[PDB]
Amino acid sequence: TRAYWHNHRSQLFCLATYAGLHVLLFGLAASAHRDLGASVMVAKGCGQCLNFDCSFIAVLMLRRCLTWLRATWLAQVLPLDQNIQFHQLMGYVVVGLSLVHTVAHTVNFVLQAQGSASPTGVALLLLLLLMFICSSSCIRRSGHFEVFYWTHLSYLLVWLLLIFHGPNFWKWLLVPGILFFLEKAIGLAVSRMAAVCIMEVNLLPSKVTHLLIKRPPFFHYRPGDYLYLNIPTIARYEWHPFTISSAPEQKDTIWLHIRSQGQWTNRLYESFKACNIKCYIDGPYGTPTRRIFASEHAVLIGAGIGITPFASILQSIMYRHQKRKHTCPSCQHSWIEGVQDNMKLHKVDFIWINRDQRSFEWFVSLLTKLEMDQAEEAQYGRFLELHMYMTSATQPGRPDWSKVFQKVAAEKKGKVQVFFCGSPALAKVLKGHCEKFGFRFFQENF
Amino acid sequence: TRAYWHNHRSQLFCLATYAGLHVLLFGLAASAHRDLGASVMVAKGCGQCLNFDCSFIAVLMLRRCLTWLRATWLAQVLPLDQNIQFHQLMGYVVVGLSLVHTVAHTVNFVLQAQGSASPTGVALLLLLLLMFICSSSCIRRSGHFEVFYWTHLSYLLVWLLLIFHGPNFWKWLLVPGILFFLEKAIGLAVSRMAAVCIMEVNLLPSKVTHLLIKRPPFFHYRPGDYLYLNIPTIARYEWHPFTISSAPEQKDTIWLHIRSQGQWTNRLYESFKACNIKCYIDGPYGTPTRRIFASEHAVLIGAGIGITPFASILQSIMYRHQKRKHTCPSCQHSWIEGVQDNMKLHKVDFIWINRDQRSFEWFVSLLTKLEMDQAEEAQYGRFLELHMYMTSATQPGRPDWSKVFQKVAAEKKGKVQVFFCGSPALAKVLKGHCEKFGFRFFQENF
Ligand SMILES: Cc1cc2nc3c(=O)[nH]c(=O)nc-3n(C[C@H](O)[C@H](O)[C@H](O)COP(=O)(O)OP(=O)(O)OC[C@H]3O[C@@H](n4cnc5c(N)ncnc54)[C@H](O)[C@@H]3O)c2cc1C
Ligand SMILES: Cc1cc2nc3c(=O)[nH]c(=O)nc-3n(C[C@H](O)[C@H](O)[C@H](O)COP(=O)(O)OP(=O)(O)OC[C@H]3O[C@@H](n4cnc5c(N)ncnc54)[C@H](O)[C@@H]3O)c2cc1C
Ligand SMILES: NC(=O)C1=CN([C@@H]2O[C@H](COP(=O)(O)OP(=O)(O)OC[C@H]3O[C@@H](n4cnc5c(N)ncnc54)[C@H](OP(=O)(O)O)[C@@H]3O)[C@@H](O)[C@H]2O)C=CC1
Ligand SMILES: NC(=O)C1=CN([C@@H]2O[C@H](COP(=O)(O)OP(=O)(O)OC[C@H]3O[C@@H](n4cnc5c(N)ncnc54)[C@H](OP(=O)(O)O)[C@@H]3O)[C@@H](O)[C@H]2O)C=CC1
Ligand code: HEB
Ligand code: HEB
Ligand code: HEB
Ligand code: HEB
Ligand SMILES: CCCCCCCCCCCC
Ligand SMILES: CCCCCCCCCCCC
Ligand SMILES: CCCCCCCCCC
Ligand SMILES: CCCCCCCCCC
Ligand SMILES: [Zn+2]
Repeated sequence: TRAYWHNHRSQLFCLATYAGLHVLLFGLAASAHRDLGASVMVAKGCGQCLNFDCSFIAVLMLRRCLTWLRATWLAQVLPLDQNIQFHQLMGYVVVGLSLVHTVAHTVNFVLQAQGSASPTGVALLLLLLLMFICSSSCIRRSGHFEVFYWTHLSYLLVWLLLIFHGPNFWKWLLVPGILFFLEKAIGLAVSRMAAVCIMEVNLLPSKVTHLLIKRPPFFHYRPGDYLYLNIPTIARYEWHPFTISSAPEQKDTIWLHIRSQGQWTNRLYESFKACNIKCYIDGPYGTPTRRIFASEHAVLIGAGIGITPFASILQSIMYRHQKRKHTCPSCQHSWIEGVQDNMKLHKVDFIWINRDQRSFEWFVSLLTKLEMDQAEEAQYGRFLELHMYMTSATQPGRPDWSKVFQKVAAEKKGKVQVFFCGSPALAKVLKGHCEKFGFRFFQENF
Repeated sequence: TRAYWHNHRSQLFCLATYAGLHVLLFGLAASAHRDLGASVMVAKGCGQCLNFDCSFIAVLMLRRCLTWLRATWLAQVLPLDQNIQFHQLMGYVVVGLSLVHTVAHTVNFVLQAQGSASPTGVALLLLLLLMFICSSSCIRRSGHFEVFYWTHLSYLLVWLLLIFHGPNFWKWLLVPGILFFLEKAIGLAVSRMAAVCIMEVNLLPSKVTHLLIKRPPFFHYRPGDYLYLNIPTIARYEWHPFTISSAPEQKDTIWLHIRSQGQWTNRLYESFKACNIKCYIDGPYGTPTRRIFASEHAVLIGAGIGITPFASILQSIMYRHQKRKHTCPSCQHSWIEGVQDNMKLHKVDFIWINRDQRSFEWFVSLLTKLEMDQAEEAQYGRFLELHMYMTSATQPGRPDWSKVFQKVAAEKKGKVQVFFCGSPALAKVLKGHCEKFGFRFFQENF
């Protein structure tokens, strides 16, 4: 009852700020035009609201500033993965407000009847109706990913008509417009792009495609970083982000596990289900993860489906762990040296809570790989523990965090340092169960 | 004749752009006021010039954007270490222009005689004369580092008076003013600062102080990064940058070799010459240096005095090299393993050209340390070669780059990859002598 409200404590606050700014502008422009009777008042209010929307709807779509903002506490508080579907909501309110604006001014013109404004307004109305119609989900559900882009590129014409349609619109558009164009000028053909080539595409079960793309000769990424994959064979101008699910110590390839959860990522699987093709990835982005390897007995916890970076992190952890098992050639002596300058872990736990393994079968097979690779060493010491709960049937059902944390605190391998990747409700439950045992809780953005 | 002009090909271009913008504004405001006779014309021209200067003189002093700009090709083209002494030049031209402005308007008032403008102008003139007098070099040459800061903080009053003195000045000040205040609001008490404490201060010969400051528990820097040291015992509000001269693999301390080349860095040596005191360093900044360790037979070259980061780079190189000499406990077998995931070098050359070893005696002793540490291994293989030329008397005299590069190309340890740290004249000579041998030349910013 309060956990559901706790997850959306930020989306609700952003929507409340939005509706509050709209009611503020509406009432403000309805007070300053009270003498005009009920038809220019509504129309001028909606005019101010349009001035705001048609201008900031573009500062939402800054996928160059979103990457930098998505690494910080600013991302910890307000959601930035919802920017596409907050932008769609700003588009829907632009359409509704412009409709009531047109209707208000039409009724006003009729009352006055009992060349910039009206003709440029008919032009704006036709353009916004075209963007509305040719920006629905049916345009991209069918394999028309280039009709959407072109017929939705008319926001330039919308802004152009809107400059010499609204007298004071340019003042609004100046800041978000210049920011949008400066970001479009920062990112060009080979700004950060790298024309990589798929070495192979496996089709894992339950509609998830595994892309082994060539690693560009100089590509350095921390474990847990993502990249904006682009495949002109699926969609020419779409750049979708995906977490790299391979440890950086893997020098030959870059893995990407792409789950069929949309209309592009689904088009990928549908096209390869019916390889060396073109791709243009865009850089590694992500939060620094040195807090995990410069730790002791890290307890990684992951809920839901945002645990693709935990695959990369666990693979890197086990790579660095196996990289400190030395064997002498002469006398075959096999010793283990100390924690050395990259990883300081003596133990690692990985607790994965989920509803099921619907799309995460590759994840379970990868964890099985790691557990079996290090399990033949488990007679003297265990380094990676894997708990995988399912909550819908591996120990079925939710954890009992009191018991789990008490067992973690039973054996002492150092200063336990919990890390979390999930919902803020479970984050509250975790910090509550965690401050009792003195574990240094964390929560990663990814 | 053309090398001297080649070094200053960017300072001369910046000064030419500056003088051109001034002559543009002067002539533009002298054309639009041609009817007013010779006294309001000059005064309004100088007014426009002041509007530009008094506004952008502050965008020069953005030591928060300068760190980000100093890592890129944008820093490769235009100089950013001259921002302090370009700012001083903007201050001198502000004073000269305001003097001729005052004189022009005084002669105009006299011609008209044969309450904002004039009184606020007397106030601006007195404030600018105070900043001019109490911002000379004599204020900080004596140990008055706090009189300078306070009596030079009156640029706030100068801007305040200038808003309601010039009608259109606020339009100019809006962008640099908001940028300056946003940068001052980004950096607060503990934004990136770390209240470190000096563990020790050695006084090396020839007026250079070696600060072994405690390494804050979580401080990660690449080899070759700098930090903005601050010592409230020398100067309370001054933040001078210094390159860290210790390899990151040194976990206990952070070294800083501070040469007495000014009035603060000199005050440091003079005060300690006549330890646990307060310091507040500000983060690691610098260009990525992975190109040196992910290389083969890197030929580092350093000219002049900007080779403090080469001390850190060489110490890190030799640390990582000695970190791959394994010895088995049982049979005492001592083997060397392969290039492993951090450093790929099989050889390193370090060619240091300078005029003399005036302040760089610590550097020569450090290179002697490294050469002697690895020289007892030189019977089977040499990893670090050290050439140190002096050009004023170690092989005295300039190198013969044809011979040096031919000797480098004689022995084949991989794909030679020259790196350079020096003047653009020597950079031209190097790229010329380097494209002949197919060495992949580089030039670092630091
Ligand atoms: C850092 C990061 C890493 C991700 N890694 C993966 C991964 O490895 N595998 C995976 O299957 N999914 C991953 N996603 C989520 C998502 O499935 C993909 O990022 C991709 O954007 C989906 O595109 P789509 O066309 O299939 O979605 P659509 O069908 O276009 O839309 C469906 C959903 O995807 C969202 N969406 C649409 N376009 C984008 C976009 N450009 N960026 C982000 N969200 C978008 C919509 O808001 C909606 O919620 C990741 C998301 C982020 C932020
Ligand atoms: C990245 C970097 C690393 C440096 N590392 C070292 C180092 O390890 N040892 C060393 O002796 N010097 C170093 N310097 C140069 C310089 O000596 C110091 O940075 C310091 O700023 C000098 O201050 P000062 O008060 O002695 O100079 P001043 O007496 O105030 O001025 C003399 C000269 O220093 C310049 N200067 C003044 N204040 C600054 C400032 N805040 N930042 C930069 N330049 C300034 C002036 O333009 C002038 O050319 C470095 C410079 C940079 C950019
Ligand atoms: N900034 C934001 O606003 C963010 C929002 N989210 C939220 O993520 C949610 C995703 O849905 P979902 O992933 O189901 O939410 P959860 O993250 O709560 O579900 C994740 C897993 O946690 C399990 N779980 C829930 N409560 C407990 C508990 N008390 N003890 C142990 N395990 C528990 C669930 O099992 P069961 O489902 O069986 O209870 C589920 O398998 C969205 O509602 C979204 O709002 C995600 C990231 C940040
Ligand atoms: N962005 C910019 O504008 C930058 C400017 N600089 C320039 O750095 C200069 C510093 O003075 P300085 O350091 O003396 O200039 P140099 O860097 O040219 O002097 C560095 C060393 O190189 C040696 N040297 C010069 N020419 C040759 C050559 N042809 N072959 C071999 N060795 C050579 C010099 O020896 P000798 O002195 O005995 O000839 C000197 O010891 C300043 O003039 C400044 O303009 C520095 C960085 C960037
Ligand atoms: C984009 C969306 C849109 C649309 C569709 C529209 C449509 C329209 N419209 Fe508009 N508008 C607008 C947006 C718009 N619009 C704006 C923004 C403005 C401004 C406001 C103010 O007031 O400010 C206007 C404004 C306006 C005005 C006022 C004038 C000026 O400029 O000042 C008028 C009259 C109008 C009309 C109109 C009409 C008739 C129409 C239909 C045809 N308009
Ligand atoms: C005028 C204004 C505007 C408007 C109204 C709109 C409206 C809209 N919209 Fe928009 N968009 C925009 C402007 C806009 N828009 C922009 C600017 C962008 C960006 C593009 C790029 O980035 O290039 C977008 C983008 C976008 C996107 C992205 C693409 C991808 O996928 O990646 C999407 C999905 C959208 C949707 C939408 C919708 C649904 C709507 C409703 C109709 N859009
Ligand atoms: C800061 C430096 C400075 C200074 C010192 C000055 C000083 C002066 N001044 Fe000055 N101004 C100025 C800066 C200045 N200034 C400016 C910036 C301006 C504006 C320009 C225009 O025209 O725009 C002026 C402006 C001005 C004017 C015009 C008016 C208006 O506002 O419009 C006048 C009359 C004056 C006067 C004067 C005088 C009498 C003096 C002495 C006492 N002037
Ligand atoms: C009004 C305007 C102005 C003016 C006129 C000036 C003028 C001047 N200036 Fe200044 N500055 C300034 C504004 C200014 N300024 C600023 C804003 C700054 C910054 C500060 C801080 O950062 O805090 C400076 C800063 C500054 C500095 C830095 C400090 C250190 O050391 O670190 C110096 C050195 C200077 C000098 C100068 C001179 C010499 C002059 C001539 C008088 N300058
Ligand atoms: C449908 C709910 C959408 C909620 C959007 C939250 C605010 C996103 C801000 C993104 C800023 C770039
Ligand atoms: C005395 C010569 C000064 C030359 C200044 C060059 C331009 C510096 C630009 C700094 C921009 C932040
Ligand atoms: C300006 C009017 C804003 C209305 C916002 C409504 C949001 C509904 C989210 C479901
Ligand atoms: C606006 C007048 C600018 C004059 C610049 C002079 C620069 C001299 C550098 C030595
Ligand atoms: Zn042995």
